[PDB]
Amino acid sequence: GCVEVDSETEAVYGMTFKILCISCKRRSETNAETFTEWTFRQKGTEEFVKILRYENEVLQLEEDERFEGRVVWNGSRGTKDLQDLSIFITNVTYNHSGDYECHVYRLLFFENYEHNTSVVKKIHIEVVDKANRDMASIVSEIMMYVLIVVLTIWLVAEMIYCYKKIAAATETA
Amino acid sequence: SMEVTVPATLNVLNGSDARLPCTFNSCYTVNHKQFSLNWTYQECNNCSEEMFLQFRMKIINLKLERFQDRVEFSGNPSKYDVSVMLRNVQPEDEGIYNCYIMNPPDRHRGHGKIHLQVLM
Amino acid sequence: PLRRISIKILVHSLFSMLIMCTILTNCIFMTMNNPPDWTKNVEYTFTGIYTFESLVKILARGFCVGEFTFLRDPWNWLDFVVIVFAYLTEFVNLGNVSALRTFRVLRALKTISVIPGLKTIVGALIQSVKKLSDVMILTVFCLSVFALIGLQLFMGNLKHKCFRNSLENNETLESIMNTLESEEDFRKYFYYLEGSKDALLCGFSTDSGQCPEGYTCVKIGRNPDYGYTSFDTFSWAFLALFRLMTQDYWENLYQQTLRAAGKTYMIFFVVVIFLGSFYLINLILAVVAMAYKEQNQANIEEAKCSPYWIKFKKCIYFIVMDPFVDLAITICIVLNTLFMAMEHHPMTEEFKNVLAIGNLVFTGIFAAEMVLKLIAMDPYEYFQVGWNIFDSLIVTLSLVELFLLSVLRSFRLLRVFKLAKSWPTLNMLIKIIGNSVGALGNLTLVLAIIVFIFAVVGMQLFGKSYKECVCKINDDCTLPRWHMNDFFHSFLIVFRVLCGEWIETMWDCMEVAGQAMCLIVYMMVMVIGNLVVLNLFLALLLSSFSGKIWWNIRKTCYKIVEHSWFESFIVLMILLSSGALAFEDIYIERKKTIKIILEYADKIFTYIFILEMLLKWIAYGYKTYFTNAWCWLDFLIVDVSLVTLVANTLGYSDLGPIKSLRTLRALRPLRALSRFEGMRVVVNALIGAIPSIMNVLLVCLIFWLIFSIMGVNLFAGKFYECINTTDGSRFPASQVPNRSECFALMNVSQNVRWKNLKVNFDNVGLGYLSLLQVATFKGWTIIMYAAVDSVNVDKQPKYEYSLYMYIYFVVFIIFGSFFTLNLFIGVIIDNFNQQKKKLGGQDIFMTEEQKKYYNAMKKLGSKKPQKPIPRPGNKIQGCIFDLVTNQAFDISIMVLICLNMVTMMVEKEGQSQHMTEVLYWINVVFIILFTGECVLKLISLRHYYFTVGWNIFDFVVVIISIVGMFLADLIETYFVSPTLFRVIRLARIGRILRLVKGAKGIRTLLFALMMSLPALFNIGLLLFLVMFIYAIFGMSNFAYVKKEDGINDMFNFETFGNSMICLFQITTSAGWDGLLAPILNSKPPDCDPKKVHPGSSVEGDCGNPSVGIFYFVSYIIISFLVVVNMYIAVILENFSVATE
Ligand SMILES: *[C@@H]1O[C@H](CO)[C@@H](O[C@@H]2O[C@H](CO)[C@@H](O)[C@H](O)[C@H]2NC(C)=O)[C@H](O)[C@H]1NC(C)=O
Ligand SMILES: *[C@@H]1O[C@H](CO)[C@@H](O[C@@H]2O[C@H](CO)[C@@H](O)[C@H](O)[C@H]2NC(C)=O)[C@H](O)[C@H]1NC(C)=O
Ligand SMILES: NC(=O)OC[C@@H]1N=C(N)N2CCC(O)(O)[C@@]23N=C(N)N[C@@H]13
Ligand SMILES: *[C@@H]1O[C@H](CO)[C@@H](O)[C@H](O)[C@H]1NC(C)=O
Ligand SMILES: *[C@@H]1O[C@H](CO)[C@@H](O)[C@H](O)[C@H]1NC(C)=O
Ligand SMILES: *[C@@H]1O[C@H](CO)[C@@H](O)[C@H](O)[C@H]1NC(C)=O
Ligand SMILES: *[C@@H]1O[C@H](CO)[C@@H](O)[C@H](O)[C@H]1NC(C)=O
Ligand SMILES: *[C@@H]1O[C@H](CO)[C@@H](O)[C@H](O)[C@H]1NC(C)=O
Ligand SMILES: *[C@@H]1O[C@H](CO)[C@@H](O)[C@H](O)[C@H]1NC(C)=O
Ligand SMILES: *[C@@H]1O[C@H](CO)[C@@H](O)[C@H](O)[C@H]1NC(C)=O
Repeated sequence: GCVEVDSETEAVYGMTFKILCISCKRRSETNAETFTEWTFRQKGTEEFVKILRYENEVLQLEEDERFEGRVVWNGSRGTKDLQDLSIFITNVTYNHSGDYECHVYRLLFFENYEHNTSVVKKIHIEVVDKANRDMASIVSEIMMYVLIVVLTIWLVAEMIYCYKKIAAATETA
Repeated sequence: SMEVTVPATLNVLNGSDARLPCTFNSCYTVNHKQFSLNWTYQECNNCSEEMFLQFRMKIINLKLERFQDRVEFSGNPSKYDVSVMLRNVQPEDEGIYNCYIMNPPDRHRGHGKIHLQVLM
Repeated sequence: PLRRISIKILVHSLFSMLIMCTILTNCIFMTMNNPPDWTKNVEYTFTGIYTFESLVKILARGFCVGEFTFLRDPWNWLDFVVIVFAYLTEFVNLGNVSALRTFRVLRALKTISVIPGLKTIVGALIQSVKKLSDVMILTVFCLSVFALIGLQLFMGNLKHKCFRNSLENNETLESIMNTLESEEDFRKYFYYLEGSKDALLCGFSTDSGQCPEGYTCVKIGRNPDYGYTSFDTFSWAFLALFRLMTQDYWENLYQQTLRAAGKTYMIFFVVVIFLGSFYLINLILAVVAMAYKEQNQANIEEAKCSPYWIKFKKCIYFIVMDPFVDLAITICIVLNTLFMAMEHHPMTEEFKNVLAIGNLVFTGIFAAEMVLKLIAMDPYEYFQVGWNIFDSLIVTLSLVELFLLSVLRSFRLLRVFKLAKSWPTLNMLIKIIGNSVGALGNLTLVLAIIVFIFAVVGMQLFGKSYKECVCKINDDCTLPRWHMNDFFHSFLIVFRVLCGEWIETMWDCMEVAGQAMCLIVYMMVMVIGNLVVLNLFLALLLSSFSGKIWWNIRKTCYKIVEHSWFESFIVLMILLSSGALAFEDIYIERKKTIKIILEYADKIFTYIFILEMLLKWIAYGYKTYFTNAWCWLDFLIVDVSLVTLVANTLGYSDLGPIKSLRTLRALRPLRALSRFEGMRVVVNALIGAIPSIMNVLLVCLIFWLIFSIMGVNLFAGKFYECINTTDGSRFPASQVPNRSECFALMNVSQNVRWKNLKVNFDNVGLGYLSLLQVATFKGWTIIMYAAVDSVNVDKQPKYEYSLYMYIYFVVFIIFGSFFTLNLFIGVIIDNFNQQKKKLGGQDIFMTEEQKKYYNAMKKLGSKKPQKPIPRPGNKIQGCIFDLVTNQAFDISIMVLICLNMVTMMVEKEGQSQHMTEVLYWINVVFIILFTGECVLKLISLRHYYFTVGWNIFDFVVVIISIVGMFLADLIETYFVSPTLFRVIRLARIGRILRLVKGAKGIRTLLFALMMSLPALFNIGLLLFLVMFIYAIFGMSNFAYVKKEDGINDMFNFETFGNSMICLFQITTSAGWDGLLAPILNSKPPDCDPKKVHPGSSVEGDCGNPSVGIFYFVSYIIISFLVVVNMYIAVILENFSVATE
């Protein structure tokens, strides 16, 4: 079922990027209605200007130029109880860099209890010119090779020592 | 079926107090809103019934003119008890006394019938 | 003179028969349940016959001598009781007629006296019970210790409920509780999981949980199950544990506590089920079986025109043609059954007719041979043979079908047995059935008599209550499916209890009939009823049973493979390789870093294994390498991994296979089997028995097929019903009687669905699955309700229309499960016996090293006397030694421990402070006295004290006990964390364990358990590996299935920890039916094929019906095979210890 996964923090310039904000209800069985707000403050500047609001099925987008155009909803569709809210940007630009805060509003319907809750997920992304390979990927690949080389060296090493001994035994008798 | 225990005939001296004792028994635990008890009197076998006391949330004594203020409730229903007391019995009190008990959730309605006879 | 006449009357052929005939008739009358008024006179006559029968015996035997002859026999005491009782009732009697009347059932017991040889069987049964005295003591003690551990660890836990956070009008949790008492009222306030009887159980820890947001967890109110399921009091805890031991609906207790308690406590259940249930039950079987052999064997040892007909008639006899004509017919019979196997709910009109045409030909051929058969040997000669008469009845039935209960028609399939004569194993099954009504007929008859008495007794005692109460038990105000109101129904409940299904029904009886009465009756049926069933099973089973530089290189590689570091290094890789498997699952997306290393890590593993395999080829060569079973397994695994790696590097991946192939990885732990010596030994034993198992399976399959075919004709296509989708409640049938009517409702109504069961009798293959559930008793009841309810193929089912179809299930259970299981168990244990004989009479469940150790444990059995010790010279030292040495002093300590044990029992939930303080203080005195005893033994004994093993255990217990009290105290001062504290107190239970030292009988049994630990460990290791492979297959395959029944948050296949919890639960095959059900549904509207699943790539939550069925079924069978193995190990050791 639903799992919470943190969004990627580096977006290549001039390429599409997807921001992931996923919020999971404590109990899957319960049914509630959700809506979301994403506010972004550009790097080097204080505060957040709400950029988009998604309620019902239609997505409302603020008129600011930084994000004018370039945004599409990648969230749960037709559910009306979103669970997963994600924003996808086409044609990523430097202007799209900084801190992103996404707040979720959920109406939970219980037997005689109606509960309104707020959870805040904030995503911070920095634009870079060229995709940078993750350090974990690089360390592991280099690390894996060393093991492959060391083991083989060890295996070959025994044979030179073991084999010579075996050859020696035949001659003695 | 509600279990009802009453004396079929109750003989009481004129001027004494007559406790009309009936036992109602059914499964479950009695509920105040749920438990309802009704008592009616008849001068004779074929005679019209006159309700004189009810339990609906609490005891309601209808204060029928024929009894003056001589009727009292005399039972703790939670105990399956719904007895009534007729103080200072008079000859005109002779007749048939009916106890009807309907107890939710029990669908069945209990009925006890006492023939009260007044001595001399 | 009169005495002679009476005496003459007393011993007569007819009189015994006359007394007996009336009694059987009397039994039919008890079954009335509201007999007419006219029947009362008949009641008087029965009273008359007994007095007359009773009077003569007393008149002749007594000689007016005090009835010395008459009352000397024990059975006669029973008759006197019955006569007075019938008579006493007319006389002034006690208030409860039903309680008093129940005695009349005693007359049924008289039947035991009248039938010849029955008296002997009952006596035989009582003798067996005597042997069970030691096991009973241990069982009570064992249940008692667990009850104490359970109570301390889980008391008050079942209470948790989710209480909502915001309350209007300044209400308080305390204020709310007293004022309201209604399910509707309660629901508004606490969570309640969509129609469950009670509130959802919540938990404090991260592992357990969880309550929806806006609801908080607090503990208040009654425990679930009417308050019956709770760990609050010792008595209640004892009932909960007893249920676990007999494994009745044990899965729910397990699921419920884990949820409130948290998953970490799953450990408690593993130890209890593994030691408490599998082991304790086995001990009972061994003792009953062992006891039966001595008595059975001991008793056995003491004994030791006209002329034309003849011409034509002679020709017919030549026509018997045993070499070919007789043989030819059997091929025909096998073919016929196969023909019958083809049926389905939906059958085309042309196909339906073809089946009819085909049947007639077969019916005709069987009759012609019979008519033809008659001419050749003559009628008298013809009916001489039993099979012939058997064949004749079937043929006659078919002829009648054409013109003159069509079900009987379905009956010709039995004919299939005829093959029994040719088959060695089938002959055995035929033999087993015969023994029950043959030599063992008297014993089997007793079972029938006992079931009858209980059904009637239950009916008399609780029949009235169920009707009046109904509501306490049912929301609707109508009788539940299982009730004690009628004899057939009362009988069904008793039969259910024979299978271990007692708890579900008992809660119902208790609500209506009260705790004291319901508990006593059910407990007796279970203990007494089961003992008879156990005796029949065991009795039946036992009786039935009896340059050339290349050469140097080749030599060297051989050196490398043989070397220990390499063998050792390879094993480490296997464990490590297997472990990486556990990490993958739904949560892998999170923790992206671990995912990257694991992906890379596998490549190094693939290279190492491929490298290792090459060394194997050079060292062994191809011929040696491929003639080994293990290597093929090993060679095959590397290949699957190798193909994925080559395909993966290349790209061109994810196109089904190879992608399906990736799922095959779960097989990686499989190479581990060869490496471990312990695991391999167990596997060798199973391979030895597969051929033997195969033979029994064939008989089971053929036998089950007849039941399955029979079932298909009766219920095929009749399980459909129109149900309200919101609550899944079938419509009344007053409206929407047929399928056609149901559809009209849908057109004008949104949520009404016409739907099938999912496990049913639509086709022969499905019938096999339905039968499997009934055989195991899991998921069986849903099916039975469907069968009885059913009316016709396209018609809505009426409630309990068939009612007598229950009989079909009862017959299958007796034949399908009781007999085959008898056969399955008999062959497997025997095969194991042959294996033991072959390998020099040595246990086949232990590695060679284990064998040396097993012998050392055997040495502990010896009683050679240890040195007495010398009193120290000092008198002061000596008197203490003198006092300590005395046996009387030791008995006092034993009494003291028992006193200590009773103190623990008094503890209960919400006891109060004054109560709590006294218990704490009494406990301190106990610690001081016990510590005091230890010091005293030490002063006198000195170095000698340390010599005894028991003294050391006693000394260790004291150290643990003082520390436990102090640490709890330090913890209280330090504070923070209640949970560490409860576990700390568990130390006191240590003193109770010392009781074992005192009882000689219990110790022998305990010693036996210790002896089998080495064998049990190997099986446990093998079992764990199989469970592990399955968990991995499950994680990939079943995560994402829609959550329905048995699958919910927790107890789901989403992660490895979760998968393990489920697999352990199903090992006992409990709830296996529930888990399988979500997997079965495929396609709308059962499920959505493409579902978003936020945070993951995968789409849809549809179980694979084919893959799911193979997986659950295979697991059930495999676990069962290993468990059969566990019983064999316990029995072998038990015979040896008892034998010594
Ligand atoms: C199927 O069952 C549902 C669930 O009870 C029924 O829905 C109820 O209908 C009545 C009257 O239409 C409403 O007052 C209740 O509120 C409904 N329950 C809820 C909670 O929705 C429904 O009537 C049934 N379907 C049909 C066609 O009868
Ligand atoms: C299936 O059930 C329906 C419903 O009763 C039967 O069709 C008719 O039902 C209507 C009510 O709408 C009655 O007026 C008719 O009398 C019913 N049929 C007849 C001939 O009386 C129908 O017969 C049932 N059987 C089917 C359709 O196979
Ligand atoms: N309904 C059914 O199959 O009846 C048998 C019994 N009763 C239940 N309510 N169960 C819950 C699930 C289950 O497996 O069906 C079962 N769990 C066990 N141990 N036996 C089953
Ligand atoms: C990028 O930012 C600059 C200044 O912050 C602004 O003038 C420009 O319009 C932005 N780009 C777009 C496409 O709006
Ligand atoms: C996210 O938006 C892109 C824009 O085209 C769309 O193609 C993609 O399918 C969306 N995500 C999903 C639900 O696959
Ligand atoms: C990105 O924006 C530029 C304008 O600066 C536009 O020409 C280009 O088409 C955009 N990229 C894509 C993939 O459309
Ligand atoms: C709760 O619901 C109300 C609707 O009455 C809405 O105005 C409010 O914003 C919600 N609360 C939150 C925290 O969004
Ligand atoms: C009140 O008494 C009458 C007798 O006339 C009876 O019919 C009725 O059921 C009683 N009311 C209730 C609520 O039981
Ligand atoms: C608590 O209950 C009292 C009733 O005595 C009420 O007057 C008061 O308003 C309640 N408190 C709150 C915070 O509502
Ligand atoms: C609903 O019944 C109406 C009759 O008014 C019919 O026209 C319609 O086709 C039916 N619905 C379906 C899905 O067949």
